[PDB]
Amino acid sequence: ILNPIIIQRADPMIYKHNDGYYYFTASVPEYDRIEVRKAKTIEGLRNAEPVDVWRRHESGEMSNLIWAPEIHFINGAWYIYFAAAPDKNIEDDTFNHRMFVIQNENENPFTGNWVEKGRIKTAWESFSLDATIFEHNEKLYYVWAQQDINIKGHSNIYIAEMENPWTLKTKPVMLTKPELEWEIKGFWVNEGPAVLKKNGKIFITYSASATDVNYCIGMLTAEENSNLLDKNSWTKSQTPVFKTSMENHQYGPGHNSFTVSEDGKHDVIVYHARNYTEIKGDPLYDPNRHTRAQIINWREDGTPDFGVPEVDSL
Ligand SMILES: [Mg+2]
Ligand SMILES: [Mg+2]
Ligand SMILES: [Mg+2]
Ligand code: NA
Repeated sequence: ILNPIIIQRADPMIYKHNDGYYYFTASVPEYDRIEVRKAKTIEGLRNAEPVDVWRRHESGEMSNLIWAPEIHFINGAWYIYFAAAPDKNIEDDTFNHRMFVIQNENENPFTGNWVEKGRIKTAWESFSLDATIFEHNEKLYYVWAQQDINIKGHSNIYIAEMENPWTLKTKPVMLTKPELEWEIKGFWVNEGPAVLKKNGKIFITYSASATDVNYCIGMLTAEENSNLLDKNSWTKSQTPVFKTSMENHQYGPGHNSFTVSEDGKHDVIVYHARNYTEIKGDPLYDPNRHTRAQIINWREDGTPDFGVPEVDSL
């Protein structure tokens, strides 16, 4: 794969649909809308024309800092899960994002049939973002980042089971909080969860530390038939599974997703990183996190080896 695939797109999410095609969304640098594009191949996404399917509200809950959309197809309909804030105030050390979802029941997600389901409520109200979804044994799970005032830092990773694609039916179960030295650089953060199933296991990668050079990816692992809503089922990687490569000039890799290659043979990690280190301004407004993709290697023991972020090809 020739990297980067797409410049100036953060929190990249590629979904390979059953029409053959890959659909991509991401955080745009203006944080003001949800862009989607389609192509037959991963590298085809570079040149695919993006379409804004949804734009921030003028005021109120979905009006600011539109972050990290993911496009999913569940039970015959499209869902895009995203976060948004009512303003840019900082309260309890963080922005005040909540989580939303828009649904499109039409086969073609570019049609103008996106319905706001509203706010996906959890057991308490605080900074919440970066939701993703997975299915196991006909149950649907929601995995997301949220702050708890009684747990140190900006956000922890939670899982819950869902009643439907916009509604939880359990309390949040905390799986990781920021605490290891590589999770607490800049800010104490666990965010950007992504789920990969392979080898009788479920892997939840997540990103940690601030969104500069220190950003990196950790991982939780569970046996697929364990009790997924018990923290003790999940083993937390002691060191990052993916991090800055000083040698390759790729800095702060993170907020990954997972897809598969065109022939279906390989798993692919899709992530953002910068190719310079001295940002010299507020990182939130530096637009140069670029979207990148690499093949995942599998070890003898069934665990994934993500390697290192590869050098730019262009
Ligand atoms: Mg599917
Ligand atoms: Mg506080
Ligand atoms: Mg995500
Ligand atoms: Na906050």
